[PDB]
Amino acid sequence: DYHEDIHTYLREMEVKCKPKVGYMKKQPDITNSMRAILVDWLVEVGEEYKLQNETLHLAVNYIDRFLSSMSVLRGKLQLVGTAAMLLASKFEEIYPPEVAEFVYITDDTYTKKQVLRMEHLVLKVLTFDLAAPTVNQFLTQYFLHQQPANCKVESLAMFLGELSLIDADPYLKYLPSVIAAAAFHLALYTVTGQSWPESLIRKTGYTLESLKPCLLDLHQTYLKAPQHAQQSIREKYKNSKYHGVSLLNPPETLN
Amino acid sequence: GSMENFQKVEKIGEGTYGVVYKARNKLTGEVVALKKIRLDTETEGVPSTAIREISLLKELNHPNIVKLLDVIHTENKLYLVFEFLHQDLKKFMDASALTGIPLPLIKSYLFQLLQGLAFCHSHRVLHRDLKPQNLLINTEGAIKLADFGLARAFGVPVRTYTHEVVTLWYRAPEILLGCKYYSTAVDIWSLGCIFAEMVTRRALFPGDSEIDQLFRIFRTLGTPDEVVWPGVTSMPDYKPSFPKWARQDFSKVVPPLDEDGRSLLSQMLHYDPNKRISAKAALAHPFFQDVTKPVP
Ligand SMILES: CNc1nc(C)c(-c2nc(Nc3cccc(O)c3)ncc2C#N)s1
Repeated sequence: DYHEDIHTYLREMEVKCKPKVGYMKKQPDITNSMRAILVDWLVEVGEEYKLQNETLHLAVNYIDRFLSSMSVLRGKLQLVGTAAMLLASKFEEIYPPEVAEFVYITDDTYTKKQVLRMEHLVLKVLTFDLAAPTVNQFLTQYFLHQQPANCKVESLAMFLGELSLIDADPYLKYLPSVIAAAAFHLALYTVTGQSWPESLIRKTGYTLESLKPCLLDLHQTYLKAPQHAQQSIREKYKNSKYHGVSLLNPPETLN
Repeated sequence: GSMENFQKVEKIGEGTYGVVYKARNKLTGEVVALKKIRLDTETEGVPSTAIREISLLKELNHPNIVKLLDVIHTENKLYLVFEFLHQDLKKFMDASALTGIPLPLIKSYLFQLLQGLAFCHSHRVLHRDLKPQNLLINTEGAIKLADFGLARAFGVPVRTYTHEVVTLWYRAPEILLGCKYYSTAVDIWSLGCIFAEMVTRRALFPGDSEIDQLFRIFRTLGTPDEVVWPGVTSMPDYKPSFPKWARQDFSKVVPPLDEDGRSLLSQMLHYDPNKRISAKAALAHPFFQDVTKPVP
């Protein structure tokens, strides 16, 4: 039911909405570490306002694309992020938090006027192209390939994929569909010892071989998660809402 | 941003978020429809409807979807420049009240509408406000989907989306029953109602309220049971006290319609959204075998 047409289209669009892979090196005043801090904060904001995970994914995509073409000073990085979260909310949420709420969350760092103006600038820079395919969007499709659906697998997959948002290096070089692939297999293997299923190999054209590089990176991120400076995602996935999947132990090997 | 090149000719209407004018490009001679959107520069900024309408419409290039030609930015205003079409389907129906719309044209219009909708659904977009007012025709016999201010990109599978959607008369049963989940099927339902309306010359379900609407549907298609609609009883706004009306003979529901027409319609108005026919699948229905492209 359009499931195939939609997937094909998303595969097309994820290339067009892809951020510049090495943009951070061209940003004189901001680094991967600052970005990680920004994203980790947006995770908290998403939690505080009970926003959809998709909204979070969209906001990150807007941010990476904005910073791909616009030089930004560190003091304005949060303004970009706040506006990106505002736009993502408006696009994706049934009940977006109002602008005042986005002003309040910045702890009076910026005015409402600034937030509003940054919103319009972000829209201009992205030329209104906000319907970006996300890691989350591919994951949900990938999930339909379960029998039945395993709650822990899904949650743990959403968890890993979210972790990828924090670290521009190395995850900017992987397409969402690929990151979702590694996340789905890694989660599945951790939960049921099972692997990237054939039906998905046929759907995506991806094999454990093609997914290897990302998967090895993702595995390392998973293993080293407890020591990452940014911890909002782990804390979030401790909750029963996600079946405390962040308390699970990563596999030692993948084979 | 500057509109100095556009000369306003006459107003076409309003919507709440945007005022619409017929205008003329003074340099090229192109006639357009200008949609003016006020930005709430001291409060809420750019409206979410404009954000969705523009971002989605930019992805959708198809013969049967109105073309967004340009977006002109101002500090205070947004101007959407659309290709101009001569009339909407609602007004065309009023003008055709006495003589009715020729069946070959009804068939052509429905065929084209399904092509436009199929493209939408193929590109993960729900329209969610399909009604004759939002369907535009030209002198050549073309018809196009318009007004994407209520549209949204959906996911596979869907989440719960905005419940307050689709103009009452063209609103699907699952929405009225407060479904946790709805999808592409709601758009097909609307076209079903619109198909029937093109034929009979009046709205299929002109409800005066949500409960009236739901009951008008029940009295025509019969009250759905767990047999005809698996899961209906478990819908949030379903109540066992619902009166149980028998289904009406489609022959009566829409008299002028042939065997294939009635077949197509029944599938477009199937209760179970899972069984309700898709735009893609509808295009391959026998009813269109002999389709042509007449001019209004
Ligand atoms: C929601 N309906 C409308 N939105 C837009 C922007 C309009 C439009 N109008 C025309 N011409 C026209 C002429 C007479 C009646 C009528 O309803 C429309 N053409 C294109 C668009 C677009 N987009 S009205």
